[PDB]
Parts: sequence; structure tokens; C-alpha cells
Amino acid sequence: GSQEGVELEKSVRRLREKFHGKVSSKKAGALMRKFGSDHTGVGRSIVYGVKQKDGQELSNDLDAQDPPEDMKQDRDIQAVATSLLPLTEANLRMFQRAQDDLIPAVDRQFACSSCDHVWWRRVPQRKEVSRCRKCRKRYEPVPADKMWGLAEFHCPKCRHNFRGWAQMGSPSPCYGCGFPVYPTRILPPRWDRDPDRRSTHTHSCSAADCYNRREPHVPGTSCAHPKSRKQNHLPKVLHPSNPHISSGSTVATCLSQGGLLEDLDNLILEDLKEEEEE
Ligand SMILES: [Zn+2]
Ligand SMILES: [Zn+2]
Ligand SMILES: [Zn+2]
Repeated sequence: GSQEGVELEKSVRRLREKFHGKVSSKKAGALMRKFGSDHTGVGRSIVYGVKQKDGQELSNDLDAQDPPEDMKQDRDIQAVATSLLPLTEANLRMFQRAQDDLIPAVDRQFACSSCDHVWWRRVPQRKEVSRCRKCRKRYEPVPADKMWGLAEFHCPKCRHNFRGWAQMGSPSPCYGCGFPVYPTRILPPRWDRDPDRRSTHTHSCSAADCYNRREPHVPGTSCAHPKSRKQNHLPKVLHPSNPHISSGSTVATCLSQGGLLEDLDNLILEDLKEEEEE
């Protein structure tokens, strides 16, 4: 796959997302060809306009930055800055983040019921949405208190610590003392972390359900691991994402995914391929 395509699309997406999608793709594309994918500097240049064209005390809460004169004088940048007025108390933190080259972000879990597809994605804090890669529909996150995966347990009674595949809000029995322990959190699968965070990792459980049950087992418990789920003919998805209803300002995934298993350049490349066909 040609990287210069992935990187062009990445930088149009990043310019847009720093303006919460209020800059168009056709316009971002032009800006990114003409200025060599420099979303940071285009972005900084737009905010300079807004600060300049705004007459409120609010615009002193924006930094005054040096815009390349070929950007300061560009009429398409300037028209964008106008198109984004006015500057409001509800607008102002968007514009600050844009000039700080900042897209605040969060790792979230996602679950497409009809694909029975679960995945993780680093998404923007302003719009925690990711697209199912099997069926191409956008979904909202699984709620924090319903997430499942490799979980960390800290028994409050005896201080045994253990790791295991599990869902939030569902106690497991402490292997130490038998009292019920709720998971503290879920750890996403990551190539730079312990492989026990992967579903591919060998798993053994005290649940009666378990595809690979530990002994002694606990008689009325059910295992969250997808192999167990499948073996018991249950859907791998324990708790589906609500489908996301598009409001219009969404920007497709342009965030670096860190050590999550699905990296960004491949996500974008598959996106560009899908478009070639259509
Ligand atoms: Zn799907
Ligand atoms: Zn215990
Ligand atoms: Zn199990």
C-alpha cells in the first residue's frame, strides 16, 4: 500500500478533527495538498484568524502565534477562519486545543452485536465512536461498567491479586479466600504488554462454564472468555454497543493507536481501499 496516500488522508482527518469536523473534507484536502500535509501549521493559522477576527475579550485566551506568511496571506485559510466564527465560551477550548496540536483521546472497547465483533480503538474524547471493521457501521463504546477482557482483581479481604478474563460489575471468587471480588479494570490487548491480555492467550477459569476449567470450580458461575462463550453457544459479545447515529461532524479514525493491536496506518489503508471500490 502506498504510504503517501495513507499519510495524506491522516493529515486531512487530523486538521478536521482539531476543528471537530467543522472543516470539510474537500476543503481540508486542498489545504493539505497545497501546504504539504502540515495540519499543525494550517491549524495554527486558522486559529490566528479567529483570534484576529474576533472582537471579544475571549480571544485573549488564545495564544498569539507566528503564521508562515504564505499561510497568513492565504485566502482559503482566511475564509475558513471566518466560516468558524463566532468564538464562544463553548467554542474556546476547541480552538485552544487546535493551536496546541492536541486531539485529546481515550482507549475504548466496542462491540458490534450482528457481527459478534469486539474490538478496541483509541478515539477522540469529543466523540467516542469507532466503526465496526466487519460491517462498516459506527458504534458507541461499551459502557465502562460493562467492559470485559483480561481483568485485574484485588481481593479487599485477603489482598490476593489475580488476573483473569471477566466483565466489570461481575464478582469472581477470590482464589485465596473465596469471597467475591469485583474487577478493578480491564486491560486491552496490546503488543507491548503481557500477552495474557490477548484472547489468543491460554486461559483457565474457576467458572463452571469454562472452556478450560480450573479445579475446584465454582458451580454457578459463567466465564467471559470468548472461547468459553462460543463453546457454550453464547455470543462472544457480552454487552453490545448502541449503534451510533451520525450527527454530521464525525471524523474517521486518525489517532495513533499506541500499542493497541490494530495500528492506524493499516486502519486508514483499509479505509482508502473501501473507497476505491465505491
Ligand atoms: Zn459489524
Ligand atoms: Zn481473598
Ligand atoms: Zn474461564
